[PDB]
Amino acid sequence: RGAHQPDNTAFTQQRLPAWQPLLSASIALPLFFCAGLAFIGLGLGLYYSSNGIKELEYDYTGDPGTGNCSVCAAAGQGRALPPPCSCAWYFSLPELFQGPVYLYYELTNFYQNNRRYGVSRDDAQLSGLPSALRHPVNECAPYQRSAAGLPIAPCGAIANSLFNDSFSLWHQRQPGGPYVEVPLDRSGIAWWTDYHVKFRNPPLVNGSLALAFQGTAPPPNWRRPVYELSPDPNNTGFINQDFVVWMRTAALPTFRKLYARIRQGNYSAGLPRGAYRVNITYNYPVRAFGGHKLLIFSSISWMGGKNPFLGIAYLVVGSLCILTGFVMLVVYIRYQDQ
Amino acid sequence: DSQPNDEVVPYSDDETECTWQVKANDRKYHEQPHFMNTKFLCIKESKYANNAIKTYKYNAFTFIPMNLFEQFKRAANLYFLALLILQAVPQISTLAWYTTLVPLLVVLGVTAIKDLVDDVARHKMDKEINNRTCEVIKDGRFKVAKWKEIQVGDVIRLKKNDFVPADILLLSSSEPNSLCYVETAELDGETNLKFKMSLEITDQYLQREDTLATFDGFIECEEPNNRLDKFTGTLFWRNTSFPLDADKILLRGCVIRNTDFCHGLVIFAGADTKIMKNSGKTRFKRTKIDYLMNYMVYTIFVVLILLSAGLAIGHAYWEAQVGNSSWYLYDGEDDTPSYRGFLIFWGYIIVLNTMVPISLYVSVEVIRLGQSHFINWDLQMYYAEKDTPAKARTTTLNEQLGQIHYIFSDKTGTLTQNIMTFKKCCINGQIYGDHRDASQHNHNKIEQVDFSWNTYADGKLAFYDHYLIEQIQSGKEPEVRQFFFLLAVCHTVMVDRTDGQLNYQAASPDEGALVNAARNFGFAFLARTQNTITISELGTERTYNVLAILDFNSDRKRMSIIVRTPEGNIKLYCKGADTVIYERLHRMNPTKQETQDALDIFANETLRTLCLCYKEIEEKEFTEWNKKFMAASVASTNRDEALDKVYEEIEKDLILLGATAIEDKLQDGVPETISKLAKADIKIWVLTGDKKETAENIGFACELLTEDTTICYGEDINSLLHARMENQRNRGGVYAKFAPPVQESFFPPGGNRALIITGSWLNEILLEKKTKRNKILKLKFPRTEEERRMRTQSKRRLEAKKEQRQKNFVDLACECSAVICCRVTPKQKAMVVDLVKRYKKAITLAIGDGANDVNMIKTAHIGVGISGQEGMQAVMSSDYSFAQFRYLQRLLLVHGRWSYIRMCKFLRYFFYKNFAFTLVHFWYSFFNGYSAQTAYEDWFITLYNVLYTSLPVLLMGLLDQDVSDKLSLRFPGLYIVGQRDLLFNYKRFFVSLLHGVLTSMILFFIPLGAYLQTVGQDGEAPSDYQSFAVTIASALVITVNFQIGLDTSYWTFVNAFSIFGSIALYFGIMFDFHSAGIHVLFPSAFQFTGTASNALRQPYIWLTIILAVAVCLLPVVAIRFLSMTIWPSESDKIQKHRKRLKAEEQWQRRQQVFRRGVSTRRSAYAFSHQRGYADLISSGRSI
Ligand SMILES: *[C@@H]1O[C@H](CO)[C@@H](O[C@@H]2O[C@H](CO)[C@@H](O[C@H]3O[C@H](CO[C@H]4O[C@H](CO[C@H]5O[C@H](CO)[C@@H](O)[C@H](O)[C@@H]5O)[C@@H](O)[C@H](O)[C@@H]4O)[C@@H](O)[C@H](O[C@H]4O[C@H](CO)[C@@H](O)[C@H](O)[C@@H]4O)[C@@H]3O)[C@H](O)[C@H]2NC(C)=O)[C@H](O)[C@H]1NC(C)=O
Ligand SMILES: *[C@@H]1O[C@H](CO)[C@@H](O[C@@H]2O[C@H](CO)[C@@H](O[C@H]3O[C@H](CO)[C@@H](O)[C@H](O[C@]4(O)O[C@H](CO)[C@@H](O)[C@H](O)[C@@H]4O)[C@@H]3O)[C@H](O)[C@H]2NC(C)=O)[C@H](O)[C@H]1NC(C)=O
Ligand SMILES: *[C@@H]1O[C@H](CO)[C@@H](O[C@@H]2O[C@H](CO)[C@@H](O)[C@H](O)[C@H]2NC(C)=O)[C@H](O)[C@H]1NC(C)=O
Ligand SMILES: *[C@@H]1O[C@H](CO)[C@@H](O)[C@H](O)[C@H]1NC(C)=O
Ligand SMILES: [Mg+2]
Repeated sequence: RGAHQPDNTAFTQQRLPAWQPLLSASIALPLFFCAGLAFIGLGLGLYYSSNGIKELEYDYTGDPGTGNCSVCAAAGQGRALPPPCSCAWYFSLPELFQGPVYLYYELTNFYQNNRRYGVSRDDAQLSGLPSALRHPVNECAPYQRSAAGLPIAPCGAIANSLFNDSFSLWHQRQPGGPYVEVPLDRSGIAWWTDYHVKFRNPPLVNGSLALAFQGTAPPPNWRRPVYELSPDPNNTGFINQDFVVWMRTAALPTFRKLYARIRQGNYSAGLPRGAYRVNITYNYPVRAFGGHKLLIFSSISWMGGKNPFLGIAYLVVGSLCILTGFVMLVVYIRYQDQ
Repeated sequence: DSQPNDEVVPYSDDETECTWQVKANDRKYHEQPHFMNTKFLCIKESKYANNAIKTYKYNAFTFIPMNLFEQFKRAANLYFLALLILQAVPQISTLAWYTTLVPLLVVLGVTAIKDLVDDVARHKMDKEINNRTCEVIKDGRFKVAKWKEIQVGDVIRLKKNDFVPADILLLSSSEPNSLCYVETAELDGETNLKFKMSLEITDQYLQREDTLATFDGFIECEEPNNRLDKFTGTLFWRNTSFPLDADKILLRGCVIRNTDFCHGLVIFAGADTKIMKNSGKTRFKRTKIDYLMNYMVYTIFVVLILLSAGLAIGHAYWEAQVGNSSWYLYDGEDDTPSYRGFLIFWGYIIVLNTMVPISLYVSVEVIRLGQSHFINWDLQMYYAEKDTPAKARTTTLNEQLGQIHYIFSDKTGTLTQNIMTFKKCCINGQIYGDHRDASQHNHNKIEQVDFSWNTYADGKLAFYDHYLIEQIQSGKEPEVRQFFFLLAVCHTVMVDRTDGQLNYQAASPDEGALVNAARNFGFAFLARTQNTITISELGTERTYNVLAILDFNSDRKRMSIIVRTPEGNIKLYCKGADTVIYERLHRMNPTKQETQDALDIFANETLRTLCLCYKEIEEKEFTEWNKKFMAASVASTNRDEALDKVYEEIEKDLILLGATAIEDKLQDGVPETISKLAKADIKIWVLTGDKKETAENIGFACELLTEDTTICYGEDINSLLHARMENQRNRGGVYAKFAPPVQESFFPPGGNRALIITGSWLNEILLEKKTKRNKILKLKFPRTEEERRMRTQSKRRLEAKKEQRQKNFVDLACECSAVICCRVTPKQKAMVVDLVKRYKKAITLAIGDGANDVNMIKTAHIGVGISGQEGMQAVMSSDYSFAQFRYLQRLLLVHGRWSYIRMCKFLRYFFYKNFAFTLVHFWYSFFNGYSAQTAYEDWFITLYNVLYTSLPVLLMGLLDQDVSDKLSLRFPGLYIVGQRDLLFNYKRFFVSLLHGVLTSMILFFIPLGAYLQTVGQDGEAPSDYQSFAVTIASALVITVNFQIGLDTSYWTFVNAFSIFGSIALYFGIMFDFHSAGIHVLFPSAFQFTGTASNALRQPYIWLTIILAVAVCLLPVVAIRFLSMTIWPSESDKIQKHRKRLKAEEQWQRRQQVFRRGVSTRRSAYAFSHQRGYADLISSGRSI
């Protein structure tokens, strides 16, 4: 009926069924009380779990007057080529470290999240495409070619500036007995996807990694070709554990990176009480811009590290929540048909 | 001392024999080169315009320039264009090839398509008026032709009830002496018929087709002038050319009536007609929210510039303190630190530019298009009888509907439906026809009594007094058989019986009703030849003879006749206004107080009354006055005044008969609509071109002005305004030394003071009259005006004398309950609208039909046209067009306020989702050396405001509603919160921005605190950029979508589906980009590989997102709850108490049977008729 009457459906007349929520007072109060209680409990759990973790640091930088490694504080010429001034430092443990132990190194004032620095890498070549190896991208601009004009194998400033220190740990069994070295499981120290999907060294021509890197000069600051980073075929090249760990950039200018973990056969527990020594190999220069270098022994829990921030934040939020709950209850009660 | 006439409609004093030369035949004569003008190129058109009509704006090939010029009136487009130019400079590009141009083109083309669809719609609406098939003389006979091909100089022929296509000169018709009857209800709002007399010479010559196919006459009329009533000119037909005047002219919007056909010469056409000169200056309309968005964009631009400058300074300082000392941030460049800061300035501009993103005018357009299409799908705005669906025509002025301050409305055709319908009468004391008013059938039903005893009843009147007809049948009283006979003798109606059944050709609406009532109460009216009129009194025919017809006049206000019966006896019958009769009645009438006290009841109802009397002239005294006005009839310069003197000589001893009543028929729903709109704090002014008396019964009928309301005509207003202005400035007799104009001492605070103003007094008050030529000296030159800085003619300063009367009058009309302007030129209506919108800055709506409201409809903020009738001149220039006045209830109290609310919600949420997103890089800048590093993934910044958060806001801006419309018309007061800009003004925008900055702060600084130290579980990738970016991004797409759930108050299914679809889309596309699947065959495109499925697998990261969400979302709930039980808003109160409330059904009449302070003494007299219909006394224009 009618040549121009509209269709009269539900949508076209603004009549779609719809639930209309009014913010009542029987929903606000239970929310601000239950949520507050849950936040209090959860934050208390986090706070106590973040405090049962023991850490130990040294700051083996040689900058000040005091310190074993300060004897080999360098100057502005470049003295890595002479002896690496291998220093050492001693400590004692009166108790155990029940649980597997992790060893990190920490740098400060190191801006690994600078925009120009962070994008100076060639992800395509680093993936392992057999064609992209010879031609890097223009982004690794001051680390793209060489003095002889040859292409570089990594093509980046992140790969050029790689941490080149080393550490070893020794323990004494009997009083006066000589120190002995304990193992460091230096394997599986990265994400499983990083050294199985991200990074793959190119296929073997004539069956050798070395024979597939011709022309590719090493980065200017290194001292070894990329295919020589370790005498182990399963850990060499773009999938070297140290190299892949270093390339996962950090978020803040004070970061740490995983170096090793102590869980091997001789004692699959914490470090027994006694006397320990660590040999270092001072090779990375950081004093030029005012950096720092630290070693860190630690353990873990379900949450992770030893940050007390988030638990305290939860406690504060829960306290504020319950206080606002009482304030709202009082305001509601005093106001009824007024 | 010529005072205002208040009867004239001063078409003069509005502007700012001269060779027009039509010579109507041989078209090629007007194609001569000298007549037609010249333009820059070969494109020179003519002087005589074509008869086509154009309303559309975009022609074939100016749609590109003209649309893009109005497109950049928005500041955001200049913003985007500046960014486009910036991002193309090679020294700072930070991007790939030009993929930042295409989105701008898509955004800029969507609006072009949307603004082209409307143009197409009106371009096809414009087609109807151009295909109406008049008849023209092509070479031989008459042939059917379109309107658009009528050119100036064409002989045309028109039939009855057909519109007049162009300004024509009438030259012949099919009536005696070749005259025509026209009506002009679309030109000046009148409702009675006018008569145009053709020239005498052409009457006796053409008369026929073959002679009409021969013509040589010239016309020397003036140029198009917009006067509508003068038309000087001559006609060189042949052999001593004949002059012309306005009595021989038909205009465009007029329609022929009661003449079979007529012929004419076309004189004007198209945009040269006298009705196309009154509609002028169509403009580009922008709503009130656009002027707010422009300021938003400017302040955001300033903020962006300042922030980028600050960060650039910070980077410059950082670079040569720690940057140029690090061997790992080495570059082959040698840029000095200042140049580094200068380059980081542009990098931060580009990074932080995503405030005001490109999807701002793509969502506004969608929202407004959706609401516009909601308007014309409304089944409750559809008129069943005339079948019109109430469409919307602009789709861009849509949130303006909820901010209206004033309404201006025409009277004829907008508030009334042009029906007269005689209601009741008062014969000798008691009134007749309440509903039963009898003893027989007084306790029966209230059905209509039949008239099945005449051959003339024809069933067209509804009467209910069984007593009146019962007595009439009984013949028990001869005091009524005389009264109802007067109605059938005192008029100028002409009868043209087609075939047996007789129909009445009445020139005035107010006379047809009386003759119809007389005919269907018996007492029919048969032939009226020239001197004798025949009356069928109760089936018995009689023939009297008319001696004189003392005609109607405007300042006389009465009409009478003198007849003689076959029984040799003369009588005089008169009818007219009470206030002029009561100085004429014989001083013996017993029933004067009875009828007078019954004349109030009628006037207490909203209806118009007349008074009737007769006089016994005997058969002797007559002769003296008969030859007296024989001597005074045929004269030279006193036919209209000496005859008036001899008229006022037998208006003594005029014993009464009783009074009548007639009732206008406004429409179904006007007074309820007016009451509803008055509750919502809107003011209604009625601007009409109709008579002053007629626009008072409408004022009382629609209850704009009622009892206990002073009227205060303009006579009083001029005196009051003069007294307040001339005195008490620094003068007024005794000086005051203060003379404070601050107190509104115009009227004491008593309210209910109406204001009825005529056009002439409107001119007088506003200090605007034309000056005659004998008042100024000469032109501008150093002879009349000397060297002393042009002291006389260049020193006008009439704006000092003006600009005070205007402001004073506008402030006077601010405190009146209702203002009615009558007899106004089409230009003066727009003048009043512009005055009200210049001072006391307000949003105005103008509604009305017909061609005399086009100017006012164009000039107001919103123009609504009434459609469904035949003439559609006010519908093609409007913005919205329904078919009844009452639908104004839903266009404002339902659609308008919902649209305003939804747009304000959208604008409040949009500028919150955008700072929470962009303002994180700013806080991050303090921790990475001010290096313009971003805190999100690369693929998240180009998909955030496209996929993740774009649909929920559209669904909320379309489907949301505060309260249902079933009770949004019950509470019109809810309109007020939109009328005063209380939902989104400038002060609220800076609160939405504060919410945004706090959200960004709490979204960045919690994850940073959690990420300060290690976060690894068993793979131990300690705090790293990838996981940090994923954590920050995934905790924003949740809070920004839970917030939109705290805004929607109408949760349809699609709303919840949209919200959770947004969240799930983000998560499920992130787990696809960060995957081993597409790392192959796309190596260097997706930076974050394998991090999503490796960071989101540990509890510590999830305990960080939950806390951020709970902190940046929970105090909002607290604030809402704490601001709702202390200051519950009006809609909150309505929604809270909706469970139990009573129904409502009201508006009976506001009955006021009598007052204890009787003071009115104001008569409801009104008669719509003209002067000069005494042609019968000259000759019988019957057959
Ligand atoms: C652990 O990692 C650290 C990384 O910090 C390593 O230390 C770095 O080892 C680099 C060697 O691989 C060494 O790089 C060069 O050092 C010397 C360069 O200094 C020369 O130039 C200085 C001026 O600097 C400007 O010179 C160039 C050219 O003139 C300009 O274009 C440019 O703007 C430079 O700013 C002078 O002031 C110096 O006196 C000196 O003249 C050199 O020994 C080497 O330069 C090479 O030169 C030619 C070029 O073709 C080669 O053919 C030649 O064989 C030389 O190798 C050298 O490349 C870094 O200085 C050094 N310290 C840093 C980066 O702080 C450790 O070695 C590493 N230890 C390990 C692996 O055990
Ligand atoms: C810290 O700040 C200092 C000074 O502000 C920076 O030292 C500057 O390094 C620039 C990088 O090369 C130097 O620019 C010029 O270096 C040599 C000088 O002769 C010049 O040949 C360069 O031209 C080329 O870039 O040279 C190569 C060489 O093959 C060409 O291939 C190439 O086409 C250009 O022709 C370049 O013009 C600049 O001279 C130097 N400052 C001074 C005072 O010498 C450090 O780099 C900054 N950063 C640190 C120390 O880490
Ligand atoms: C490094 O520091 C350790 C202790 O922090 C030094 O160890 C002591 O060395 C002296 C002589 O070198 C011995 O007599 C002590 O018995 C050592 N302490 C022990 C075994 O607990 C060590 O000498 C430092 N290395 C230097 C200075 O090169
Ligand atoms: C370890 O340190 C001790 C202390 O001198 C000594 O055996 C030697 O310097 C280091 N040995 C190795 C293998 O580095
Ligand atoms: Mg009208």
